[PDB]
Amino acid sequence: MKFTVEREHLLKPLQQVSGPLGGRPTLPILGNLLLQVADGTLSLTGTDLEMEMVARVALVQPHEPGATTVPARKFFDICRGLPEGAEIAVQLEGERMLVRSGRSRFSLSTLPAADFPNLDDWQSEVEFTLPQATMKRLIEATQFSMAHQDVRYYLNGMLFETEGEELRTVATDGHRLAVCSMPIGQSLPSHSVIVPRKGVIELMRMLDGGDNPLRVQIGSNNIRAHVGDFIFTSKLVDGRFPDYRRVLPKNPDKHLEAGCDLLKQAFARAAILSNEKFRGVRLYVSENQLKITANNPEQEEAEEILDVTYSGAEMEIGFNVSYVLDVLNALKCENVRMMLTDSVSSVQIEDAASQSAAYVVMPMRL
Amino acid sequence: MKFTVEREHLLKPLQQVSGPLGGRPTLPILGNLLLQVADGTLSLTGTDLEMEMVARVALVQPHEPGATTVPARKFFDICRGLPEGAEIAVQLEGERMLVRSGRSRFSLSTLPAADFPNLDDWQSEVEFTLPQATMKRLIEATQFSMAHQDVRYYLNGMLFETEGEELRTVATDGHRLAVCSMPIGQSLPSHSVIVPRKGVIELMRMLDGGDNPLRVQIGSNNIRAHVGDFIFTSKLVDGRFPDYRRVLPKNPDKHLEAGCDLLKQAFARAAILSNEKFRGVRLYVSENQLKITANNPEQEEAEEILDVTYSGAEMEIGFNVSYVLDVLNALKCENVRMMLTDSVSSVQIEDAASQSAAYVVMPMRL
Amino acid sequence: MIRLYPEQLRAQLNEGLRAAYLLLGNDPLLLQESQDAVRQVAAAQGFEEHHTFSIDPNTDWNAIFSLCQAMSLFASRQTLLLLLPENGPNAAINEQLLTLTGLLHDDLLLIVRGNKLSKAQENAAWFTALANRSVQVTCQTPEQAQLPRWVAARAKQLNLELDDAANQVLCYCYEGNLLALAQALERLSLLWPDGKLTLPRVEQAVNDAAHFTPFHWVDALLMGKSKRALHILQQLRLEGSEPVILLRTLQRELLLLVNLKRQSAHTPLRALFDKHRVWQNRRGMMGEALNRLSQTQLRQAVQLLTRTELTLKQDYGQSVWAELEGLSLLLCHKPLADVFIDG
Amino acid sequence: SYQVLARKWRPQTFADVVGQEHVLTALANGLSLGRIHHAYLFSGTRGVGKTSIARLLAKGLNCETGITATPCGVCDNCREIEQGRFVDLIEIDAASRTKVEDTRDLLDNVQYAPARGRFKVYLIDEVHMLSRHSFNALLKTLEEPPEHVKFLLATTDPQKLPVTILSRCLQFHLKALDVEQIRHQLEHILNEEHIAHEPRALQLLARAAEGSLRDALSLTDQAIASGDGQVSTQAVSAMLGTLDDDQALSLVEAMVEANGERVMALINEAAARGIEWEALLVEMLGLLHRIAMVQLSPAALGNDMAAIELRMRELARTIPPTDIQLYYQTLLIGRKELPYAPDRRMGVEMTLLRALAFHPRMPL
Amino acid sequence: SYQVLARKWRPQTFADVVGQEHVLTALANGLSLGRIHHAYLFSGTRGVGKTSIARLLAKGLNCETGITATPCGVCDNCREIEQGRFVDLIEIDAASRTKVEDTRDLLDNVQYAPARGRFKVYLIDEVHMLSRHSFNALLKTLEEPPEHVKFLLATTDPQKLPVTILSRCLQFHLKALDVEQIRHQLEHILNEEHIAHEPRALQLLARAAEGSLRD
Ligand SMILES: Nc1ncnc2c1ncn2[C@@H]1O[C@H](COP(=O)(O)OP(=O)(O)OP(O)(O)=S)[C@@H](O)[C@H]1O
Ligand SMILES: Nc1ncnc2c1ncn2[C@@H]1O[C@H](COP(=O)(O)OP(=O)(O)OP(O)(O)=S)[C@@H](O)[C@H]1O
Ligand SMILES: [Mg+2]
Ligand SMILES: [Mg+2]
Ligand SMILES: [Zn+2]
Ligand SMILES: [Zn+2]
Repeated sequence: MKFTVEREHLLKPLQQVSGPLGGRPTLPILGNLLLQVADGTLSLTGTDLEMEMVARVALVQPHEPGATTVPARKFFDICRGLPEGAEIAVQLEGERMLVRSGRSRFSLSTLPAADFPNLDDWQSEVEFTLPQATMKRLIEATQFSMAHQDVRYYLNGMLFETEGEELRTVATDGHRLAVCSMPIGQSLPSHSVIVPRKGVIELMRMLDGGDNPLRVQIGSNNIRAHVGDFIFTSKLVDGRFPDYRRVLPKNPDKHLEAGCDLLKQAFARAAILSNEKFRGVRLYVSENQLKITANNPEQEEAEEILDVTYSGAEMEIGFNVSYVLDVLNALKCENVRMMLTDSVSSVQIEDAASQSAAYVVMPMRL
Repeated sequence: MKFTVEREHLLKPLQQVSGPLGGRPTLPILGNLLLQVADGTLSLTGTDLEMEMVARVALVQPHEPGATTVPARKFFDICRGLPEGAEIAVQLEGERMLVRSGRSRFSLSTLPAADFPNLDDWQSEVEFTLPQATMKRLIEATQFSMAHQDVRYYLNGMLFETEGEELRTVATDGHRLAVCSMPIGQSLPSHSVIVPRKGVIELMRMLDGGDNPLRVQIGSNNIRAHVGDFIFTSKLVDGRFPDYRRVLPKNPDKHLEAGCDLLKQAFARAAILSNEKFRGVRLYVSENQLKITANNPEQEEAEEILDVTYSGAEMEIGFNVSYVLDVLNALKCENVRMMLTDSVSSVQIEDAASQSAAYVVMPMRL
Repeated sequence: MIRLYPEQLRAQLNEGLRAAYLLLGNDPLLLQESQDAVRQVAAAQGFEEHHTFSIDPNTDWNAIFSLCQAMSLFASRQTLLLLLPENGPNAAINEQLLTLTGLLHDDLLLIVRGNKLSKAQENAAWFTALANRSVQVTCQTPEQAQLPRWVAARAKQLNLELDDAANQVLCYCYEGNLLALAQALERLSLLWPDGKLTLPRVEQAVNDAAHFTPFHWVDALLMGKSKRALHILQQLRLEGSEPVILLRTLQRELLLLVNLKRQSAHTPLRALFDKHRVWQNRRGMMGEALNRLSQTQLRQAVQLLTRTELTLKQDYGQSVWAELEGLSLLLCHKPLADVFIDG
Repeated sequence: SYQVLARKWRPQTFADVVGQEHVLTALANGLSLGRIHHAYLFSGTRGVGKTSIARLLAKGLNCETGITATPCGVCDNCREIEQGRFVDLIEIDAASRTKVEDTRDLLDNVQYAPARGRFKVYLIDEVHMLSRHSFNALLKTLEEPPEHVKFLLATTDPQKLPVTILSRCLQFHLKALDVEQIRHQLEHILNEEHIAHEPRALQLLARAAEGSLRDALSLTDQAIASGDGQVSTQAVSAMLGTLDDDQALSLVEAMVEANGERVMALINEAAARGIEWEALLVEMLGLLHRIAMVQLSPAALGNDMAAIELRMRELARTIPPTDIQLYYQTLLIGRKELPYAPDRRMGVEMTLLRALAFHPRMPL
Repeated sequence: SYQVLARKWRPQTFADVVGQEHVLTALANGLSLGRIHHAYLFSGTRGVGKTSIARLLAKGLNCETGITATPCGVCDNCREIEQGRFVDLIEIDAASRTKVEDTRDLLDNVQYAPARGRFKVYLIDEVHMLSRHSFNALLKTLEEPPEHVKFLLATTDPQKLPVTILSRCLQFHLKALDVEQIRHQLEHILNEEHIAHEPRALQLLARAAEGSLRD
């Protein structure tokens, strides 16, 4: 196997392929990238027995077909350390790979390519192309609500649902829920799948904001994503995701509208002195008035008051400041609408002018 | 105690005072900084029984004399969290402190000011003033060579030697040495002192590139630095430091002038595949050429060929790649004159353009 | 605070479900059965969420407090389980438990497992706070006198027939180990679908006789069965049973025998057994020794036991098996030279 | 090559299993009646077949024909399980993987349904080496196990496991393989291996096995290697003699008959190899004590000393008790005086001489 | 500030020591003939000058004038070693550095050449407190030390050390000082200090010394 390439054309695809790899792999082979030269094409593959990433590069110079496996981090460092605009020539000699760049020579150990695991082929069920912007919006909206480590595994992922001409992303962890939906302009059959945390992370990373459309294929238990010359394949978690519709309040009688920035600043100031162990705050809502209070076992109390658009009866309700701050950070809008019924019922948070994204927060016992 | 102060005028002094304070003071009083309002000034002091930092802020609003101790972290966070342009009014009531400003109120706990430790007075043997830039360059030329946690206590600090019309900074760890010299424009008696690494770091953070000269005073076992409204006091290790002249090779014959930029790039490329345990690499200094070969336990060859200005007989020498890379990074020059006497002897790495700075690197028997 | 036994726990749960349940004792089998029954009843009532934590100095009470305070969108009716330290709660644990009891909700079902609490442990603020709304089930291993009743009940509830000889054999082979006895009963039921467990069947099952029963060797010594005692000692040596355990058991029995022998010169043996609360099944074999070994014996035996115990405490020698065999023959009617007793 | 007997003769069927009837019959009845429990544990001495029986049970559980006590051995599932490539059978070495992080990833796989089997079987070996956090995670998993998973455990130190773990699983204890069964198994193995053998060699190997089949197979392999591809009585006898080194018993016998030359020769032979003189004295004292106990009652001698049973019985029957007592006391005095002797060898020689020809004078 | 007689009167020359004539003669002969070993071990009771002899040997080896059995005592190296601040003389307290990691770190730096002196001397004290792993790690390098390093070992319980370490070094055993020698040394010290004394007091002190001059 012999080929020659440019540093610029190889720096980015190599970084994308080697990004997922890290730590100590289950097997040494999983810690290496598979390089294949064939029909004037260089294919870089990286997998960890749960997901696969494939990148392709065009060759316009003499080359020899072949296949090998090489270390990821060391090869990436060697490629990055060379001067900009240099030419990298890769050759295979015995059980070694020789990399040449001007007067710089490197010899790297290799392993047989036959030992590299390969995922079995599968047939897709629903195929659809959408702009990267919509996927980025959905991910940034619904990522923060996923659970970190729970016995219920299906809550650790994100629920992607195709309904009519709409795509919806839902996340929850048993205490808070985030839902978003966007149109796609094409009719697709009703379907629902669960994506794991690592898959969502990789899908978010691979997006670059470019004009290249993202093509998504969903099958029985696998999902494939095409973006330019990058292909990402992942598996689907098995389970029954809870229905989000029942979570939403049926009839929230009391409504409130508040400035996002001022409310967020007030919440942060209240949380500065709030109990670190609990991070709990107490809200007193009255006619055109919202008061936030916090306290700690050291008898230090923090109080703040602000003016809002409210017309209901006075109420007292406890909350966890972390969830509210996360929701406010997610919603980047001038005004935020909060709908609630009582102190022991879930509160719904939405944008004043946009209803695409909604959040549900369960109040804390206080 | 009662005083109103502008937030902007109080931001930087608070950060400077909180800098030296550590995360774990092990004493409640240590974690709290001393605030004293007197006449028309406010003094903020922070000490950790080894170093002291004092800052002064002018007061224009009416106030009363007083002294107290307040937590550094909470007070700094409260001051920084307030909106820009706000005026902070601080008052003392009983054991509590009111930090009312605008619509926000806080109640910070306070401790007696008498319990705050103080440092005994001392006599200044030497006094001088130098520009901030010269001190910054001197410290940067030799900071990296200071030992981190060597058993020798005296090797954990930097040696400052005022001699004739110049000031010299020396650092070492038993394997590598760094020396820098700069004129001061004023004759001072010969004197040598040792400063701990923490003091050097604090002095570096103190400098900001301002035009105000830095005034340095040195006593029997103490050092004081004054700049603007900031004063810093530190103790001395009070030990012996090996003489640099003896460590410096005597009349080396080889004077290899290498291409600092490409030299360090090749060194890093070799270090990529170098022995991780020892970080050692073989430098084959050939006629107007250098071959940096790195070999790791994986036996991955990292022979890099570069063009240098060597003119003597070819020589192989083993060097720790990390030390060489650090020296090259510190040099920040165009050509590096490695003056070599023999393979087993140390190499004097100097800046070819500037002979004021120098380093000594010991080889290894690979 | 209600107090019950494992048998009445099912009836209490059928009557109703209380806010808190305490499981204190030293019998893992009964505690596990009670926990399983309580969890099954709670799941029937609609408790599909369960949480368990271990109490120790390095405990994250913040997570427990957050779970208690935090609500659930759909998975309500939480269940929490705590495992107390073997030593028992301390002042820090006492105040932590008091705080946890302060933060209690109707949807949270609390279960606690640990050893029996002493008077000082019982007299705690958290313990008194739950007095009006708690039921404690005592779960401890029954003594040998009450063992056959439990064995018969367990066999009956499994739809099995046990003979008196089979019951006695099972009690003798698995005294103090109810888990092993239950496993043996299950294996016997598997072996024989008809469910008829005659004495030969269990005797064949007893052929295993794995280990951990030096009391069998001590009883053989007490009965004067030199052959049986020697055989059991050989089997224990093959099994690698801790010689220190054998030494301690024989030490307890020999001290009791020495006291009885010395104080029986003016009192009947049966009266002394009644005074010491000895078990009639033991009283027999003990009496045989007390009617088989003179005062000269049980003194040379005491000397040998003391020397061996000192040697194992200071030298930890592995030749203790030979000394145990010598002491075994000494405990029998064998004269012995008295030189092997280092006398 | 010829492979290893132990490796090539892993029991592939319940019939091939030697002994352990009380476990095999119970497992077969449970499989036939469908009474299958969530957690199974196996305990016993080394080389008793715990792992083999666990593998056989796993093969039977996930056979294509059905849940039967007699696996077909021809379907794809049986072949994969025998080769160890079965996807739904997860074998874990707890000794190698003890940290909680390693065990958590393996335990998290229970969420996925079986791919090509009725049940997802986990076979954990050396489970007694798991950490406290690993035990806690295992208990959490076993509290509410999925209906479609089974756990099999094998260890030699069940006491190390927490009582909570033990209480939630059914435990089977394996016994020894006796002697006749081991001899029959070795005879069958050698007949199938086309390796010449003799009955006496097989009997000696079975006697040296001491209830362990793995030890018996190792000794058979040693005999084959030393016998140059053939098993013979002379080869096995020489192999055992290389592991006997019965200088202590020979010294005792020579001393009892008052043969100084034999005693000196045996002392020189013992000194040829590295031996501890105090250990030799302790062994002689133990042998004398055992002889005295046997004289007191014939039942003192057990199966642990079956190798030298005849010699011990002859010594007990022949020597009067008084001579044994005198020799034991002399050896006790010698052991007491050994530390301050000029040399350990000199002390042992002096004590043996005193026992041979001298009699102490007791007070009064 | 004030220093006790034991610290003040530490010998600084081979002629200032008491007894141990055989050890001094052997060391002098070895230095004169040029036959210098790479591993020296000193054994004996307490307070017999093992550390003092090791320090004297270290001074002699690294003296500026040359390898001589009579150090000048005036050059920079001699003064630095006497004052206990010599760079190339590394003193290890095995009683507090028993960790194998410390030994490995020390061995990793042997390849570097000495800074000033012609040899890099390691003086390990109370070596009997080192762990088995430390001894095993030492074994290999002690068998093949570079040409520019030396090892000096001082021990009071040589029995604990393994035979492998013992066979890799030249052993010197120090004889306990006699009562007459202790009395003479005490009399000489008192005469040098100009302190009145009586023969019976010196005899009693020597008898109570029990072979230890430090006592
Ligand atoms: N019951 C048995 N029947 C036939 N061969 C057996 C039996 N037990 C052991 N063997 C032989 O011994 C070998 C090893 O048996 P194992 O099952 O690994 O021993 P073990 O009981 O698992 O010991 P552990 O648990 O690893 S300490 C097998 O490959 C057989 O050759
Ligand atoms: N041979 C000696 N000649 C002269 N003074 C000696 C001698 N031995 C001991 N001393 C005195 O006793 C002090 C202690 O001697 P050391 O050098 O410590 O002997 P030591 O054998 O190293 O003791 P240890 O092993 O460290 S407890 C010295 O400073 C002297 O004052
Ligand atoms: Mg096994
Ligand atoms: Mg000493
Ligand atoms: Zn099958
Ligand atoms: Zn000198």
